[PDB]
Order: sequence, then structure tokens, then C-alpha cells
Amino acid sequence: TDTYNSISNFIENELTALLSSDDYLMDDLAGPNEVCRLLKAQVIEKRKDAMSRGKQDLLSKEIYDNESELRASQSQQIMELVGDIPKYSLGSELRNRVEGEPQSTSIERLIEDVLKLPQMDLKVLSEYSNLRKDLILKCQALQIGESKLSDILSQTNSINSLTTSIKEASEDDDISEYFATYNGKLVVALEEMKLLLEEAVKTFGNSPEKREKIKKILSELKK
Amino acid sequence: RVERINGLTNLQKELVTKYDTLPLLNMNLRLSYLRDHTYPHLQVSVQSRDRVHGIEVLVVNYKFCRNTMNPFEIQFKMFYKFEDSTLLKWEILRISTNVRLKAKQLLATRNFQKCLLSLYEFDKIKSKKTGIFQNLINLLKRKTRCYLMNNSDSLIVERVTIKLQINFIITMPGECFLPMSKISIALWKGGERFNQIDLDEICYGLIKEYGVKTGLKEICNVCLFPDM
Amino acid sequence: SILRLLETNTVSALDSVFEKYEKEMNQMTHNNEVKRIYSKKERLLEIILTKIKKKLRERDLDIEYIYSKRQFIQNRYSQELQNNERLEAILSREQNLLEETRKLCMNLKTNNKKRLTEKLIQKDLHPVLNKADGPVTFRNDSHELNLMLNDPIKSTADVRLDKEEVLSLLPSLKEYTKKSKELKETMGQMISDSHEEEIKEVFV
Amino acid sequence: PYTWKFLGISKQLSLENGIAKLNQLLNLEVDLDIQTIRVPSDPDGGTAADEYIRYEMRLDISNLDEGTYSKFIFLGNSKMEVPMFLCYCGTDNRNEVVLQWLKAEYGVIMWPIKFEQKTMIKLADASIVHVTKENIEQITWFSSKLYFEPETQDKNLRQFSIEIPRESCEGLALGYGNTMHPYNDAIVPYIYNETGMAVERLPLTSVILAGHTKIMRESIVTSTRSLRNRVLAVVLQSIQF
Amino acid sequence: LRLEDNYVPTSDTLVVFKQLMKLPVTVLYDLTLSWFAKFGGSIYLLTETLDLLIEKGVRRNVIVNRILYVYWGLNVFQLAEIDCHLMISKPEKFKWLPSKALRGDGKPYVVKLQPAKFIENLQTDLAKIYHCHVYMFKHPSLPVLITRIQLFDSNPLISRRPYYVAFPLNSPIIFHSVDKDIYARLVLQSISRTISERETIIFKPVQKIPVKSIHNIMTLLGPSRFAESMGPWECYASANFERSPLHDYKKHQGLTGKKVMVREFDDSFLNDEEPEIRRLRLEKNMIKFKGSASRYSSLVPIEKVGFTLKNEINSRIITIKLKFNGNDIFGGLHELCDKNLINIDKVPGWLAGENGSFSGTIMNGDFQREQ
Amino acid sequence: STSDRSELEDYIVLENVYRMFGITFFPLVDPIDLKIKDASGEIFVDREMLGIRLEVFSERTSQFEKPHYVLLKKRIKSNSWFLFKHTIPSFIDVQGIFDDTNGGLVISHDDAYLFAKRVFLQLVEVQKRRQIFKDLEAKKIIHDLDLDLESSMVSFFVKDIKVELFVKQNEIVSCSILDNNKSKWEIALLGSLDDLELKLNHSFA
Amino acid sequence: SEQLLHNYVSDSLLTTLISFQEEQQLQHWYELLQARDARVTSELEARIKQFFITLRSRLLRFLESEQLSHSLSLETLIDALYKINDLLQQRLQILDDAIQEKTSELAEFENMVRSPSAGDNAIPGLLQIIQSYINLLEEN
Amino acid sequence: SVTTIDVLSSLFINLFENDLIPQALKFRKLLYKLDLRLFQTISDQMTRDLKDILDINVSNNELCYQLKQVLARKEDLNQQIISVRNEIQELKAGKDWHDLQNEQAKLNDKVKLNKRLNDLTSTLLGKDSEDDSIRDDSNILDIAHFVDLMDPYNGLLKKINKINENLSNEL
Repeated sequence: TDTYNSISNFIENELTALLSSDDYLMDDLAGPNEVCRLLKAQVIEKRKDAMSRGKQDLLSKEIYDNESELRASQSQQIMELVGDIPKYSLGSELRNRVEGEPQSTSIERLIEDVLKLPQMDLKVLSEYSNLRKDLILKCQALQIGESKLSDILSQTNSINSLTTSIKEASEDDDISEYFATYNGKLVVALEEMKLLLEEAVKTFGNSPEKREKIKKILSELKK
Repeated sequence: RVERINGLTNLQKELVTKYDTLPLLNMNLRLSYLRDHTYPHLQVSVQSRDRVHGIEVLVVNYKFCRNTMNPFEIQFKMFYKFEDSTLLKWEILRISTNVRLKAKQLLATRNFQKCLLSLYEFDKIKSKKTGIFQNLINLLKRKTRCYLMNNSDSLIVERVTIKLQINFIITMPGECFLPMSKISIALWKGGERFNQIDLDEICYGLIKEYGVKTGLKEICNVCLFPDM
Repeated sequence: SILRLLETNTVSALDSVFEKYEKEMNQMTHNNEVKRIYSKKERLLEIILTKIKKKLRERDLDIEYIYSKRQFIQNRYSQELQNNERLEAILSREQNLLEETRKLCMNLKTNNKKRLTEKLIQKDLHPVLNKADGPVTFRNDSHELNLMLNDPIKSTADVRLDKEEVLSLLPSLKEYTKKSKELKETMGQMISDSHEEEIKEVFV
Repeated sequence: PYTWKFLGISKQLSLENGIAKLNQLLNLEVDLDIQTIRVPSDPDGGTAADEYIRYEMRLDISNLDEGTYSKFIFLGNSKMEVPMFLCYCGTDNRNEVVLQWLKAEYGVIMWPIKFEQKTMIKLADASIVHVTKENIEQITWFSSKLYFEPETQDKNLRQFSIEIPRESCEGLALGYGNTMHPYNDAIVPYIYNETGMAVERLPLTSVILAGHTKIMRESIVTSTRSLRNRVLAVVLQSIQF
Repeated sequence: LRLEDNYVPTSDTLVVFKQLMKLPVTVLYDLTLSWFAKFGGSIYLLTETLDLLIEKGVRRNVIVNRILYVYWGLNVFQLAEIDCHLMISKPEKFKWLPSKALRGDGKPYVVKLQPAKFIENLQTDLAKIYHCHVYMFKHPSLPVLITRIQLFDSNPLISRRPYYVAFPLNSPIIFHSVDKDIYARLVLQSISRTISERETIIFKPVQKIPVKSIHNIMTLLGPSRFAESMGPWECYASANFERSPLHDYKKHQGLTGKKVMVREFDDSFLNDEEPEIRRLRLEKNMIKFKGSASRYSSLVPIEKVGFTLKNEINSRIITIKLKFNGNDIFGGLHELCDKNLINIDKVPGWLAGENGSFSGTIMNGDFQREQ
Repeated sequence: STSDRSELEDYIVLENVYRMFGITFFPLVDPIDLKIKDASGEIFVDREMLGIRLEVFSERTSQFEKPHYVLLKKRIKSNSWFLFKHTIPSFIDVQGIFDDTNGGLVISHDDAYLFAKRVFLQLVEVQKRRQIFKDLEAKKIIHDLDLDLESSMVSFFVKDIKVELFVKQNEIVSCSILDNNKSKWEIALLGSLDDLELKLNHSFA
Repeated sequence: SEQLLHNYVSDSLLTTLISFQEEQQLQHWYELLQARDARVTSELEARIKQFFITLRSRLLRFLESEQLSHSLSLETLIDALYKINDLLQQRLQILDDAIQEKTSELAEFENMVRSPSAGDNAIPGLLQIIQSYINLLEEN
Repeated sequence: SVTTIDVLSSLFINLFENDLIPQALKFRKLLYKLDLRLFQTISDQMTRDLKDILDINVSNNELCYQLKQVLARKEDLNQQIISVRNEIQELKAGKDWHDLQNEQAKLNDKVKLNKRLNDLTSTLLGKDSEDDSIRDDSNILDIAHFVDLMDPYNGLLKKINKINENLSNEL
């Protein structure tokens, strides 16, 4: 972040500022003034393009170009590291559970995200594999339990419909006595119906209305 | 000229003077589209209608005659408001004793539209079910023994031994509002039952891939397995 | 001839400070108040030499303002250059994502062709090769009958249906199973004692 | 882009005389040609007032510029009610001079000619019939564009424009049958049958044959610098009483 | 580099003055209290002075002086609120342009967005490229959610043209402002990237000619009964002709009857009083170009429309290319039909006004709009 | 005509009884394509039309709602209907349902009845999801709420807490509570839509 | 990088014009001059070297702090999956509670329809009545 | 070019003054050279300031040109990012990728169905069972049969009850 300004500030305030102030005229600690001014005049005379304020801008741009060409290799090699399940491949709710604050919990989207995460530090790899297996078993048991709950709900619906129907058709609160004596109401029914067949065997003695009686019996016992 | 068309008029004079996009006012053609095309095999007949002083009573009975052998009837009685038209009360006078427990939990929604549509779609679904099952009778009576069970909800075929039961259950709604069908199969190889999950996957694949009328015939072809 | 005087005064202050920076070590010969009071003498010598130079002499071109403009231009240059580096990183990331998506699509197309080619070699003769109007009449007969098939369990990518762990994760299914077994046995005993399959069969 | 402009003439005027006065007034050498053209060379005309007389009167200036070269095409017939008319292109300033001479030497009444809608239809009908030397008529086809511009309330509908390409135009005229009037017997009944828009009642602005002409309600723009015999015959036939 | 509401951009003051001169006093007072409770600057004792100025009947230049020179632009949020209130106040001067939101197979996708969590994701995805600011509000009269996206650039920060996107509540059709720059493509692509969160969405455009107001484009393409009928079928999109089944049967259409004029099927129109017949002819034109009953302006004024009628006679393909223009096309065609200039028995369906504000080829008598 | 009025009254009340079913077919002609034969003077319709009338019966107000019309026109070169006009709003994909039924080609009347039944079930589930929340608002168990046009995204209040639901076809698929303890109350309500009424009284007892 | 800074520094010193103009009284000056002009290029070559190690480590630790805002670890994902596992365990718990309520309803129905008796005798009576009814029906 | 003339004038004036101070120099001797160093610093810093003004002007012009180049590359990178993101979004939501996805799903369904069919035809003849109920459906049938047996309206006790009363009705 802002490396060009740091390079140019290094070039200006550390390289040119030290090679100009005391690197030219303050060399007389080991020494008169005339020979030091002559050598300083020759030095600033036969140098006046290298330490300009416009050549060092080009050198700063060249140093930035070198560091950008070295940063390019590091950026294209920093994405080819050990990836370890990166983003854009998990589900929506998984990568919302990563960042925190989901604000809306669901079960269908969580199931569709858990049944989508891939498979494979090695102890953490085994722990993640066991956790993936456990969560997939959670989703399997969730779907099986939901289907069995719908089936048992329809079952209790039919049971409650039968009990409400017999309570309305009886209106006497004798539901337990209804099933126990259902055999009793049927043994007196077929015994009394045999008396009607005995009264219709050799009393009418017909042959054309017998077909109508047989059709009425076989269409009332079936329709 | 200028004409004033009415409800009862011939179609040619209706079509001469037709420059709007409104429905045709011919009541016989409109009742023909309402009766022969959108709701076939249904005999609606209004029995009586009275009024008070502001409401209008209306007794109408239906006869769902898609099954011609033993159709079930029902009879309604509705109470209007006849201006700012709401529906105050509606009650059921008589039901033919065949759908009476099936239309017991359904007829407590206090929504007559859902009960009418559910009864019509239920008898249509029952007619399609007995058609599919009778088609499976007619193509298997010479090779196997094939008898029905319960009421009609599970056809059973048997050969050599090996048995196969094809469930077809229609569940009326109660505690969507249209009746739904459920198809499940179960095999027996003489000894014991097979795995229900593998049979459910095979049935789901063979019905999702082929169909319902031609899908179950493939299931009987696999349960034969003398040739392939 | 006033901006030159201002620049000469600024350079005079800077050079007086730079000479005092060496006078801080060159004052050990002679004391400490003999340099802070003697500095005003030599500062007046530069104040009289600038006074004589003021009579020996014009755009308003200053060094500090144009140096500040250079610093502002350089700071905006570094900001736009850093923005270009950030957009280069974003473009490299999106190009890598595009290449991964394209290789995924091409790999799945090649795998589809390979699986369709090997599906011919294997044995699918009687029940599947009658179609391979097929999957479009099921939707007709499913929106016609309101069909609810037995929905299979969702795909787990080779994590098989461990029925033991599913049954152990729902401890009520075993109780429901045995209760349904006792209920079915009770209803079967009530049905067989009534002879429902006997008298309804001989009658028709 | 030679925008013609049409006027009327109350008396059949021969220009054998007076042209010396025009050469005196303008000090140029204007030219004439005495053609006796004949419209509808097909023999189903009966030859009853069928011959016209055309006086093409050029201002003999060279072709270094186009606005300086302004024809004056007359046409006339001594059997009708309004006997002649004149049409001129260009924007040269001698046009007012020759109009002033034609008024002040012959004593004729000039009025500008405004076209109706069916006259514009008959003008686009006759601006495509090409002429041949083998006394037979051929038709070239152009992609027309009938441009309308009505005056509705609140300027609801400002301007609309039917446009018919060349191949569909040819297909319509061949589907009608063998005729020499496509735009009045094939195209306009087709537009009325398919859109309901009666074109001879709608406010036509400018029938535009693409590339060839651009008819308007007052003027005619033409690609070449001349007009056909059938166009001027339709123009003279339209302004009768 | 995403901008907060307290940031003050650079802008001239005369354009904010001309913006504030287009508002009434009461919304200016409400904006004053809202920005002072939100931001403040130079509690409620200061606001009590403004309560007398509206109660006295003072000029608007004084109150825009008061609101422009105690916040001495204001910031980005108050500028967004000013421009959005100008959008609400005078809506007939903007210009919207629709775009459907497909997905996956090609089936359309109902949006169903939340106006809090969407703005954070859109501002985050747009902040990685430019300096964005996103301000979403809800229209008081219509059920839309007009987003306003404004992108800034650096030579403070200069301001570009703001880009509005108007989401309806439950439709796959998203309207937006007409712009063909790179900023329109960036904002629309970022919206199509961050509205999804589950599976990818593409914004294909459904129309090329922009529609004027926001009531008009909501009537045409938003969630409404008039989205498909729009023409002579407008009697079905308002249910003028049928009552409930529980209603009275004495006042039925099939019992009272309607008054109709006998149509002519012989071509006797091109060869051409009793004001009952005049009233019925005007009612017939009104029935054909509208529902069943100013006096020419349609339900939605449509500016530019051009068809391409492709018939087929004796194995030829005969194309004609009608191309209309104006302020209200089908009202003008109604007026031309009313001056007896166009036969009304031969006006087809697509010319009467159905599939309104669309334009495309007509093969086999079936309209199919242009891509 | 005084017995013909009684016959017309019987026909009208039979039409109303048939319209109470919800899904009805009604005849149509388009006034553009009425053509004459010119050999007998009789008028025949060129392209047949068929309109569907879907009219959902409300229950909270006990009166029928505004009807929704779907009009099919017969294609001139295929003998199959296509979706001409419809007044069904844009959150129901009507052209997608019409391309989904029978593959895309609708020929017979029951093939159109299946299409009518699918769009009718969508209209009924939208009406039911609106009516359940309105009846919750009427009993003061929830406070002032906002609805969508299809009522698939609601945000009502409780005595203190604001609850946001994204509800699918008569089941809640996503709950949101804003103001560890919040997640249990969020997956509490994440069920059906009548069980939501059973649960919102289970906390305010 | 450093190969440009060394050229820029050693190309601007007193080693560029003094080796051209070069008895012993003028030899002790320019020998000690370039030797003390070698002290500056020693301490500054360590300055330009230490700066780029400071610069690149400030750039490398920035780039490593930008990739981990787009990549995931194997510890936060495990914590999120623990939270999702707790969520699904709570969902399975309330589902099992509903199943327990429904099988309690089944247990309430189960004792309502029982009949502990010896009802094969009435079953045999029904079979005998069936035989008598078949005898009375088939002989008619 | 007033900067060069001011440089020449200031250099000549300060050089004459510095030569006078140097001749005066040759607080016994450490006082005179302080003003000499001050005059040399004034001349050096003044000519350095003039050279700095010229170099800063030409450097600011060059930096403004290169900043314009970097803004051009910024617009180029903006268009490139937008086009790459557009092709990415039109790749994932296209007909071809979804079509091959559904073809892969259909091939997987057919492979699993044929594998299950082959295993079923194997366990019929060549070389499963049930021991628990994890997904069963043999319970709703028996309950439906029991409800249709003990119906108080139709049932089987009432089907006989509408026969024995109808048997005496034919008498």
C-alpha cells in the first residue's frame, strides 16, 4: 500500500539529500577553502544530469516497475497455495455461517448446502471428514423423519375421522362397547337374514322376480 | 339498423353484431361449453329457489356420474346476500352413502368451492385408477392369477411362487385441497419380502422415466423375469 | 524585486541555522552566552548585506508553493498507481475464476460424452432400451392424478444409508413400529373374527 | 436533388414568338425543342385528345454548377380546359425574370399547383413506368415510403410512415395481375385490406420512391434533372376543372 | 472507499438552489427536521423558529436560504433525498427502460429482495471498483422500490450522473434509467450479481424504446392485470362485464341485453346524421380502441412504435413496415378512426392497441416482439 | 316473452352454479377474424378462441374475488392453442405453465383444464397465504404488518419482537427474528402456516 | 532493484572526475579523499539493502493478509459446522417430540379397538350362517 | 529567462563578496571564516534554488503526463474487468452449461436405475430382505380396510341392514 511514494521519498530524502549537503563541501575535516571549493565546483559542474529532479522520477518509476514485476509472481503464487476449501464453492448459508450474523436461519437451504460440500492437518482432515459424514447422516435422518411424520399424520387423520364418525352416528358415548359388541350385532344380523331367505325360498315360488331379487341383493351387497 | 341482442338468440345474429371482445351472450352455447367440455360426466340440476322479502336460498344437487354403475350424489343448500353479495350459510342435506366418511373431514373446511372441486377431482382420479387397474387386468389374465384387494386400492398379481402388490391410495384432504394419489409396490419371492427402499427406487425410476399406464407394465415385466 | 528578497531571506535563515549547527561544536575554543549574544552581530551583517543587495535591484515564483504542488502531484500519482495495482489484482482473480469455470464445463462435457459412450457397451437390453413421449407423459399423469411417489433419499455422493445410525438418531421409530405392529395384530384379529372376506365372497 | 415547382397557365401559348424578346432581356441564348409526345402508346386510347406538346426551355449555362442550370419544361394540349402548365427546377434568379416576361408578354394567369392525395398516388404510379424504344412499356420497382403527418388532439399522433420494400412491391403487383398501375390497383387496396387505413383520405405528406424521386404536396424532388412524359401527363390531367 | 452519508462532495450551490426551488414548503420543513435529527449542525428549540415561517406564509427563497446556509452541497445523503423527492414530485420527465431477470434454464425469476441487506451487498460489490453511494427508498403511491446509485470520480470528488433502478415488489421485470455508458453496464451487472445469493441471474433487456413515466411502465410491465391485455382486451383486465356468481340475476348482462349496431361485411366504406347511429359509432370506436367507455388519451401514452407485417400471398413474402410516432399513438389512431378516416371493421388487433408499447414482426397473424 | 324469461332465469342460475366451481370455460370470438362466405351470407369464425375464467372464492370475507381470465387462441397452421391474453399477474409464470403442460402443445379441452387447474392452484395458495396472515392480524396476535403482492415475504410484529418470514407454498421455509436464544425461537416457527398460529399463542400464554 | 541504486550512488560521487585529473604532498589528499569517499558508499549500500528487506516484507505480509480474506481455514468451518450440527440436532429433537405425540395418539387408539375374548365361536356361527345362506340362495 | 540573469547577478555579487571575505581571512582566526561559510552557503543555496525551480517545473509537467497515462490505464482496466465479469455471468447462466448439467443428471439416473434393475433380476434368480421399518407403507392399507369395514354409514353391518329391510319390502 503506497510503495511508490515510499520509494520516491527514499530516493529524494535519503540518497540525494546526503550526497549534496556534506558529501561535497564538508570534506575539509582532514584539511584551505579554495581547493575544497574548486573540487566542489568541479563535482557539481560535471554531474548536472544524474541528481536532477526529473531523472530520479524515472528511476523511481523503474524501481516501481521492478517491484511490481516481483509482486506479480508473488500474487500469482499466493493463489496457488494449499487452498483448503476456498470460497465460491461452498453454499450460500455455509459462507454466511463463516462470516457470522446470518440473521435468517433455514433448514432447506442448510440441507442443500451441507449435501454439496466436498470431501477429502491430517487429524483436522479426518475430523472434517467425520463431521461431513455426521451432518450428511443428520440430513438423511431429517428427510426420513419428515416423511414418516407425514405418514403418521395422515394415519391419525383417518383414525380421528373414524372416531368422530362413530361418535356422531352413535351420539351415546359407547365407542369401546361398539367395537366389542360389533360381533354381537353381526351374529344377530346374519341369523335374522337367514329367516328372510327361508321366507323367500319356498313361499313366493317365482322364476322371473327371483332374478330381480338376486340382482337387488347383489347390487346392494356390492353397490 | 340497430338491434338489441338478448340471452336467448341465434348464433348468426350474435355474430353479425359482434364488434367487442366480450363473451358471447348466447346462453345455450355458453351452457354447452360449461356442461359438455369443462365438466363432463356431471349432472347438475337446480331443484328449487326461493327468496325472502333480502337473501336468496338455493337448493341444488349434483350427481357425479363418471362411474355409471354406482355414482354418488350430494345435495347443497346455499344462502346469499343478493346485493354486496356474500355467502352467509351453506349446509349439506343428503349425501349418497359412499363418500360419506371420505367427505367428512373434507366437508368441515366451510369452503364449498374446495369441497366441490375436491369431490369432482376425487371421482375423476378414482375413474383413472380403476381404468389403469382394469387395463392391468386385461393384459395379465392369461399368464398370471390376478385378484384385487381391500376395496380397490391394491392390485395383486401372482405367478409360478412370486407375488406383487401394486398400491393405489387416494387420500382426501383434511387436517393442498385436491386429493392426491400414492403408488407404492411390494414384492414377495415366496419366502420373504424384498428391501422396500430398493423397490421404491425402482418404482420411482420406472414411473419417472416411462409413465403411469405404461410404467407399471414394465414393473410386471421385471417381476416376471422368465425371459428378461 | 520583492520575491527575490523573500527567497534570499529564507535562504539566509536556513544558512544561519546551518552555520549555527557547526558553531555548536566550534564554540569550544573561547562562553555559552558569548555565542547566543554574538549571533545577532553576524545576523545583522547578513541583514545589512541583504539591505545593500535590495538597492542593487519580477514574477511571483516561489520555491515552496511549487514544491507543494510537486508533492500533491506525486501523492495523486501514487494513489492512482495503487488503484491500478488493486484493479490488476481484481482482474487476475476474475480471470482465474473464468478459467476454472471454463475447465469445469469442458471437463463435464467430456465426462458426459464418455459416460454416454460407455453406457452403450454395458447391458441395458430389456427394461431401459425400450425408450433409450417418455418423460413428458409422466408430468401429464402427475399433474392429472396429483401423484406423490415415494420420494427417494437425496444424493450423498457415496455416503450410504446407514439405517442403524438413522434409527439410533430417532429413538421413537422403534416404539412407533411396535405400536403399529400391535395395532395391526389387533385389527387383524377383529377382522378375522368377523369373517369379512368370507360372507362377502360367497354372496357375490 | 432538383426540386421542381409547378404552376399553371390559362392560355395555350406558342413560344416561336417572344423568345427573341427573352434573348433581348436576358442577353443569353435560350433554346427550344418542339416535341409532339404521345402518352399511353397502347392502342386502347382511341386517339381522342392524346397528343401533347412539350416545350423544354433550357437556360444555356454550362454545367459548372447545378443550381445555375434551371430547365423550364412546358407541356400543353389545345383540347382541354386548362390548356398548359409549366414546371421549373433550380434556384437561379433568372426564373423570376422569365416568369415576368411570360406574364407581361402573353397576358396569362399563373397559380401555384398543390397536389391532392390521389394525385400523389397517380404521380408515384407514373414515375416508375420506364420508356422503351420498341414501343412497349416496362416497369422498374422501387422501395416506396408513404409518409403521413396528421393533426390530432394534443399532438397525440405526430407522423407515421408506411414503408414497402422492392421485392414485396413487385410481388403485390404480380399477385394483382397484368397492369400498368401498381400503386392504385395493388398496393393501396392491400394496405386498406390489411390495416384498414384509407390512404386516399389520410393526410399524405410525401410519397418517397427511394433513390428515384420524392413527391410532395407542392413540389417534386427528382434524382435526374428531367421528368417523364407520364408524370407531366398526370400533372396536366389532375388540374382540370 | 465506500462513502458514508456524512461525506460532503464538491458541487456548485446554484444547481442545488434550482433543485430546491422545485419543492413545496412542507417537504422542505420535513427534510429540515429529518436532516437535523439525522446529522444536525449549527435539538428541537432551533426547529421551533421554522414552525412560524410556514404558519405565516413566507416565500420559498427564504426557506431554501435557511436550509442552504445553516448546512454551509450539503452532503451526499441530503442531495440524494432532494433528487429522489424531485423524482416523486414531477415523475413525467424521467425515462425508464425495462429488463427481465432470467435464470438457469430460461425461466424468469421473481426478485423478492430485502431493502436493508441488499444495499450493503450492492455498495460492497460496487466499492471495489469506484466510489459509490446507494440510497434506496419506497414510492409512497406505487409498490416499487426505487434505488438510486451515484458514482463519484476524482478530478474532493466530482459527481457523475445518478443511475436509478426501480425494482417492483414481485416481478422479474426490473426497470432502470436509460444510459449506454460503461457505468450503466457496471451498475446493472453488479445489481444482477448481488440480487441472487443462491443461483446466477442474467438481465436480458425486453425493450429498446424507453417509456416516459413510472406509473406508465408499472402499468405496462409491473405486476398488474394490464400487463398483457392492454388494448381492446382491457375489459378483461378490469372486469367491467361480469359480477360475482352470488350477485343478482335480474341485473345480468344476458337478461337486460345490450344495444349493438349491425356490422357491414360488404366493402361499402370507400364510397361516402341520425345521432343514435353517431353515438353508437363513437361507442364502437371506443370499444375497439379501449375498454367499453381527455376522451382520447389511452391508459398508457406510448411514444414510439413500429411494426413489420409479414403476410403470405400466392407463395410470396410481402412485408410492409409501419412506423408510428407521437405523444400518444393509439389515441391518435382513435381520433383518425373517429373522423371516419380509417375503417374500424378492418383495424386489426395489433393496431388497436393490444400488446402495447411493443413492436415486432407479425407472421401468420401472430405477434412476436423484437429482441 | 314471459316464459322465455323464466327459461333464461333458469339458464342464468345454472351458469352461476357452474361458475361456483371456480374454473369455467366461456365462448369467445375475435371481431377481427369474423369472415363472410359470400355464397350463402352466413358468418363463420376463422380462428377459434376459448377463454378460461378462474375465480377464487374468498373465505374471510365470504364472497368471490375479482376473476382472472386466460384466453387461448387456435394457431392457424398447427391446430393447437397458444396463450393469447391473460390477466394473471407477473409473479405466476403463466407461459411457463403453458409450455410445461403436455410438452407445450395443448389440443383437447382437458389438456387446457390441467393448465387452468395449475394456475388456479397457484392463485388459491396466494389467496390462502394472504388470508391466514390477515386473520392473524384481525385477532390481535400480530401487530401492523406489511405484505407482498403474493404475501410470500411478511414482516409482522409481536408484543416487542419483530419477525420476518419468507414463506413458500403454505409452509414457512425461512424465519428471521431480530431486535443463541434467538435460533431456538427461529426454528420453532419454521414449520407450516397453521402451526405458526399454534406457536405464536404458545409463547404468549 | 539494488543493481539500479548502486549505479545511481556510485555514479554520483568523487569517483567520476577525480580519476581523470590524477608529488607526495598532493598524493596524501586524493588518496584519503576517495578512501573517505569509500566510507559513504559502504554505510549507504547497507542502507539501500536494509530498506528493500523492510519494503518487501511490508508488501509480502500485506499480500498474505489479502488472500486469507478470500480463502478459508479448517477451524472456522469446523465451528460453523458444529453450529449447524447443533441446529440439526435441535430440529431432530422437535421432530422426535412430534413423533412421540403421534404414537401416543396411536397408543390411545390401540386399546380402544381391542376385544380380549374367544370370538372364534361366533366366527364359526357366522361361517355356519354363511353355509346356510349359500344353501338357501343356490337352491332358489 | 530572468532566472538565469538573477543567477548570474547573485553569483557575481556573492562571489565578489566571498573573495573579499577570503582575502580578509588571509577569535584569532575562527571569526572571519564564519561569514565566509555563510556567504558560500547563500550562493550555493540560491543557485540550487533556481536550478530546483527549473527542474521542478519540468518534472511536474512530466509527472502530469504520466498521471494522464495511468488514468488511461485505469479506464482500460475498468473496461476489462466489466467485460470479464459479463462473460463470467453469461457463462454460468447459459443454456449449454445447464443443458449438460441436466444431461449428466439424466445419465446418472439411468445408470442407477439400470444397476438397481440388474441387481433385482440377479436376486430373483442368481446371486435382500427386511428386518426393520425405516420407510414402510403396509400400515395405512390395513387401517383403511378396517375403517371401510367399521363404517357406521356404509360398512358391512349396514350393507346387510339395507338388505334384510329390503327383503321384507319385496313381500
